[PDB]
Amino acid sequence: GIDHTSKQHKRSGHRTAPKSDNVYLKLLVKLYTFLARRTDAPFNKVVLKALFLSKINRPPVSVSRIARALKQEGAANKTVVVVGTVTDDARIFEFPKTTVAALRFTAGARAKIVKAGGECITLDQLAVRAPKGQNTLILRGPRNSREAVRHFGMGPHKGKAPRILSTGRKFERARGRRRSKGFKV
Amino acid sequence: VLKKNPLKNKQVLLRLNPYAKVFAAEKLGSKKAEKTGTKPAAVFTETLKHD
Amino acid sequence: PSRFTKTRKHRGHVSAGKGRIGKHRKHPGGRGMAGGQHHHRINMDKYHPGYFGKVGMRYFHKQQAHFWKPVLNLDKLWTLIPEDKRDQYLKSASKETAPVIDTLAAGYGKILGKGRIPNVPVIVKARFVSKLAEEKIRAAGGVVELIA
Amino acid sequence: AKSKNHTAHNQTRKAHRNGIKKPKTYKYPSLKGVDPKFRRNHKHALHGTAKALA
Amino acid sequence: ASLPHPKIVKKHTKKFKRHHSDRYHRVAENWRKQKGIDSVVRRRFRGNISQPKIGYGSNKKTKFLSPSGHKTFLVANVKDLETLTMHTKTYAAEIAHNISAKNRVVILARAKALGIKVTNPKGRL
Amino acid sequence: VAAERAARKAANKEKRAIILERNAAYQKEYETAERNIIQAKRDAKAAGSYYVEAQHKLVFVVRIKGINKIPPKPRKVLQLLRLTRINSGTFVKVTKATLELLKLIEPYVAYGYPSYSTIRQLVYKRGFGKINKQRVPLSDNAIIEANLGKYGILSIDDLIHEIITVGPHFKQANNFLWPFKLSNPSGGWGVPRKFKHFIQGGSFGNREEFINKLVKSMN
Amino acid sequence: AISKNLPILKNHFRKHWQERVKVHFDQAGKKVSRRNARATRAAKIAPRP
Amino acid sequence: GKSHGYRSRTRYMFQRDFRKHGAVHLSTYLKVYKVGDIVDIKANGSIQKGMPHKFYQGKTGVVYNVTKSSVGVIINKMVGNRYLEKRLNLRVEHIKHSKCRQEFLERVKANAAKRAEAKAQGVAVQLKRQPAQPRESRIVSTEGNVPQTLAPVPYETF
RNA sequence: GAUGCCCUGACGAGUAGGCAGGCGUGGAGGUCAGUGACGAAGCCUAGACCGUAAGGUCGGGUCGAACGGCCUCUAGUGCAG
RNA sequence: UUAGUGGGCCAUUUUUGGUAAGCAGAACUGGCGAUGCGGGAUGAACCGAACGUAGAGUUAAGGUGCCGGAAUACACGCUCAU
RNA sequence: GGUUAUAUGCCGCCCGUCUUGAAACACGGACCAAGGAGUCUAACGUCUAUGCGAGUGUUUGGGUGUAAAACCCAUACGCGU
Ligand SMILES: [K+]
Ligand SMILES: [K+]
Ligand SMILES: [K+]
Ligand SMILES: [K+]
Ligand SMILES: [K+]
Ligand SMILES: [K+]
Ligand SMILES: [K+]
Ligand SMILES: [K+]
Ligand SMILES: [K+]
Ligand SMILES: [K+]
Ligand SMILES: [K+]
Ligand SMILES: [K+]
Ligand SMILES: [K+]
Ligand SMILES: [K+]
Ligand SMILES: [Mg+2]
Ligand SMILES: [Mg+2]
Ligand SMILES: [Mg+2]
Ligand SMILES: [Mg+2]
Ligand SMILES: [Mg+2]
Ligand SMILES: [Mg+2]
Ligand SMILES: [Mg+2]
Ligand SMILES: [Mg+2]
Ligand SMILES: [Mg+2]
Ligand SMILES: [Mg+2]
Ligand SMILES: [Mg+2]
Ligand SMILES: [Mg+2]
Ligand SMILES: [Mg+2]
Ligand SMILES: [Mg+2]
Ligand SMILES: [Mg+2]
Ligand SMILES: [Mg+2]
Ligand SMILES: [Mg+2]
Ligand SMILES: [Mg+2]
Ligand SMILES: [Mg+2]
Ligand SMILES: [Mg+2]
Ligand SMILES: [Mg+2]
Ligand SMILES: [Mg+2]
Ligand SMILES: [Mg+2]
Ligand SMILES: [Mg+2]
Ligand SMILES: [Mg+2]
Ligand SMILES: [Mg+2]
Ligand SMILES: [Mg+2]
Ligand SMILES: [Mg+2]
Ligand SMILES: [Mg+2]
Ligand SMILES: [Mg+2]
Ligand SMILES: [Mg+2]
Ligand SMILES: [Mg+2]
Ligand SMILES: [Mg+2]
Ligand SMILES: [Mg+2]
Ligand SMILES: [Mg+2]
Repeated sequence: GIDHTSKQHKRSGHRTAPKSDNVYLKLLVKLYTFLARRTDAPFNKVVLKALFLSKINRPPVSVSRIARALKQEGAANKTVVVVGTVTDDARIFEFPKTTVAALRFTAGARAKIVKAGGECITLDQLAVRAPKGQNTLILRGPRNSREAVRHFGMGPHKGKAPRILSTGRKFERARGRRRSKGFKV
Repeated sequence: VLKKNPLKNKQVLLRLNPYAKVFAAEKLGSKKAEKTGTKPAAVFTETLKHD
Repeated sequence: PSRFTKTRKHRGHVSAGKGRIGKHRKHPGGRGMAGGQHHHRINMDKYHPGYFGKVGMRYFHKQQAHFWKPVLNLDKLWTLIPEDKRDQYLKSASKETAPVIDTLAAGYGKILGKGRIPNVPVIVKARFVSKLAEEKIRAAGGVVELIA
Repeated sequence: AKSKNHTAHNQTRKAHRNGIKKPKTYKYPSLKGVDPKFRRNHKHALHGTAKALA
Repeated sequence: ASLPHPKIVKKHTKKFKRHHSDRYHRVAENWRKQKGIDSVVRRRFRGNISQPKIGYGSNKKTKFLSPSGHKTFLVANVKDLETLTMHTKTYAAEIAHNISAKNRVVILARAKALGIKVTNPKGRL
Repeated sequence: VAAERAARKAANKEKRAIILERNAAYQKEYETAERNIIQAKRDAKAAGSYYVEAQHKLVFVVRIKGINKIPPKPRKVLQLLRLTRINSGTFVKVTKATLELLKLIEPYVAYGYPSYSTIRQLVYKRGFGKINKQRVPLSDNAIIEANLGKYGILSIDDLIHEIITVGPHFKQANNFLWPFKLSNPSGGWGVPRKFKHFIQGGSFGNREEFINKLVKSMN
Repeated sequence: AISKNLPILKNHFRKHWQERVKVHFDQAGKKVSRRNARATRAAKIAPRP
Repeated sequence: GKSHGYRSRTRYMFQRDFRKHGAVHLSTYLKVYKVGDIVDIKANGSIQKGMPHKFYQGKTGVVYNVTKSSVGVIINKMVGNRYLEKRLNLRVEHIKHSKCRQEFLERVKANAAKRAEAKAQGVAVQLKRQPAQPRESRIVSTEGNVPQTLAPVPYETF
């Protein structure tokens, strides 16, 4: 016998591979597993872990978010890398030049980047240009902006959204939501 | 692949501890202490034997 | 498909995953929303506050078309010019040949003011406008023409 | 028929499985319950310090 | 004529027979685990049948080898043989139960030419 | 590639020379300390005084009870001393902070004051390092130098020196040793019933210098 | 029958609803018929639109 | 039936000390609390206003708010398997500065001196406290102190 | 065969229950130009082999017209009560 | 995010009702329930000790006349019971 | 050496079930075959995969067809912005 301080046979609880059966994503993972092992660059370890993430943990990155990032001081000529999809945003007018590396470009995003003189590249083309992540800038989309997150942690006084199909005057605005009808929240 | 005990395997003893060759040669496990002629005080003995 | 369900993995385990003690009986707790003010009060108060009781005034025979007024922010707005013609109009910022943007034709009923437009005059036809949307269009040298 | 009424037997064991977590501290706690007169001024003070490091 | 292997150890030769397959005709011998609340087999009281468990697994070096040292490979025709042309030390061919007597003579002749061991050469003879 | 073997053989030779001189020094240090305690006891006797020896600085602790039916407080203390299995043992630096721990776990442990002989035999026979969360046998001086080199400690005999003198890097040396895994004692425990105090003719609690006979039979 | 944090639902199946389920398996058939009837009508009425 | 009012079970807890009834001495009112100060809560039963609930008796916390007559204190209360933060509004008669902190600060100061003194003098100083150590060796003389022999005594009745 | 190969260390009780990897059955798409009246399927067999096991395979007897392996799809898919 | 559960019971110590109970009711811990294994002849809970499959060694608790593996061991006394 | 039957030593209560507690003087079970119990649907929550992305959804319908398939599509409408 052994007085176990921890739980035995506990899996790490991190993905160690994409759950996806996309062949081409599996090739990207074969590449970045190689570079992460054989270089010392922190970048490659990060990009490798990002290729494992589920769709909800790879939120899209608009081109306005890329544009905002290149306004950072000393950042205008960095390769922006998005381990995921770059979407268009018609809320910006002037987009800078720049090279963006990503898994996917929407048709509109690829148009807007190219029209400004830029270049959209795959993550394997990034590997050859920047094997040690040289001169890159990793961007992540916003995670906590999903509709589902509005509803997490629902409870008295917590200020979260109820799970509700129909909204209006008659749907969950009475006893419990105002002092005049029993009490508020 | 196989833990050898220094305390049995003489080769492994020497690997871990180069002084073991010296220690054995000079027989430091059986060192004679130098004779001294110290005697306890009366008081020490008188209390030792006291009823 | 049936071959991936846990029904298949419970084959041989007596209770089908429902317990020896408690069991899978018919409707312990009552059917549907039974008991919302009695034995299900805690759930209802925690996750559906506001569920019981009335607020506000009735409206008999409400027709939703009366309330049709879809909103467009200025943020967008230039989206309503087609992408071919957009780039020329932005570089040729002219009080003499400003683009007309019929926001009703596009299927909108009110221009709201979120965000920033280019400093390029535009004629905006709309049913309604916010106060700030109008200020921003005029500050770019535009006008709001009201229509019906 | 009659049953057991109450016991805390087994409750500390249950409590210690996922441990008794100390409540987690931040630089900058909420100014919540702090005197409103103080808070109202403090806004005005912080405003001026921004307009000064500029 | 096999690849040299370690002495093949079987940790448990005895078949795992279902509890009470000896007592009732209705209960077949095919292993089933007792799930019952009071079962002496489930609970592992001294004196009762042992249950299959992963500790009895065979050494990976010798798992699947027959006593000859070859792994068996079911063959139905000459083209199925001849997958084993270059693997004679590893694999032995077993002719499938449904091959006709006339087609067994063909498969066996070709087996001899290629030096493939056949595990069941006396079948249908 | 001869010069790679040459330079490695050179540097190795140099490392063994250093180990040789240190081990010779420790030998002297131990013997002088031993004889100075003996002469101090004689000199006091001669003067009609009593030499009161320094209080012990190091205990060795063995867990003597299994892992069922231990109350929460001693169960936590036992985990803090890395004693999570019957017959596992560790060294403990004595202080008020550690003495009050040993009080709490007295019914579950045997402990006392280890000699150099006992420490030498434990580390040579049953010494394993904690390297990268793994239990690795101390089969070469290189293994020790790689992990304790930053604190001096280049060899198994330096590691022993740090333990027995309760050196300034005791903590780090002592934590590096994986808890010793002893057998049951080879001629038994010497008593019909273990689970009473040594003083009452059981096995548990502080048995001072008699820990050495016990542990030598367990190792 | 209330539990967890789920939407309140409004599934109206408290009548004998299985007596009146209409599955539109004839979708493809009704399209062929409608087309034949356009063709037949076109012939009867020709050359009119 | 059972009874669990706000002051249930306080009979002894809120009693005044013996011969220490009556008016609160003035030093209680001249103490100055500042946000971040660590205070110990101990209800004065003579001041019924601003009084802590009996659970907080003997608990220490941090001042988070200062008002006319009172301070806000934060306490961590264990509820179930976790600690919730509680915010109490106590009149100052029920509070006192914790001397735990007062005597820690004296050590921070003393350490600063020692460290400065060590650099200028140009050596190296130990600033961690140590647990009480095993005694070192020592010679005890018997000069005017010859050991006196004791024996166990027989049983007597009284 | 990179879902591969390999090195190192630790660990292994379990009802209710959870999840995982597998075995088996009727039928469907694909494939093996698969097996078969020179004997398919079924059944019997203190004969043999493989698998921790679900199970798989082979020989012998009986028999007479169909049936299997693998990659997938699908369910009226596994019994001691 | 979701399962099961929401009849408990026992031992040491603290403890209430009761003449008491293998009774009723609380406190802290350890257990049984959910658990085999060595010991207590036997036994849910006691003692020891918690369990992948094997080999060797050593032990725990309990034992060593015979049943029964192991001294009809050694030592000082006490005890003869119709 | 395997298997099998037997002998010998030691060990081994009857499963399933409800239960704090079953070998129970608790319940079901004489035996065997075959059948025999978490399904489908409407609307949903979390999570995951996939497509496209400020959009998205061809299948009400129309066009076409090797004809319930496959292929193509306007206007709306839904959800989202
Ligand atoms: K183990
Ligand atoms: K379940
Ligand atoms: K009742
Ligand atoms: K009750
Ligand atoms: K087929
Ligand atoms: K629950
Ligand atoms: K519940
Ligand atoms: K037990
Ligand atoms: K027993
Ligand atoms: K023991
Ligand atoms: K007998
Ligand atoms: K035999
Ligand atoms: K029952
Ligand atoms: K009955
Ligand atoms: Mg189960
Ligand atoms: Mg049931
Ligand atoms: Mg239920
Ligand atoms: Mg109850
Ligand atoms: Mg009551
Ligand atoms: Mg077998
Ligand atoms: Mg049971
Ligand atoms: Mg012996
Ligand atoms: Mg004993
Ligand atoms: Mg009362
Ligand atoms: Mg009042
Ligand atoms: Mg297990
Ligand atoms: Mg069917
Ligand atoms: Mg046949
Ligand atoms: Mg038979
Ligand atoms: Mg026929
Ligand atoms: Mg069925
Ligand atoms: Mg049956
Ligand atoms: Mg059953
Ligand atoms: Mg439930
Ligand atoms: Mg209840
Ligand atoms: Mg119940
Ligand atoms: Mg009772
Ligand atoms: Mg139960
Ligand atoms: Mg007895
Ligand atoms: Mg005997
Ligand atoms: Mg034999
Ligand atoms: Mg028996
Ligand atoms: Mg009963
Ligand atoms: Mg039973
Ligand atoms: Mg009975
Ligand atoms: Mg009944
Ligand atoms: Mg009956
Ligand atoms: Mg019947
Ligand atoms: Mg059947």
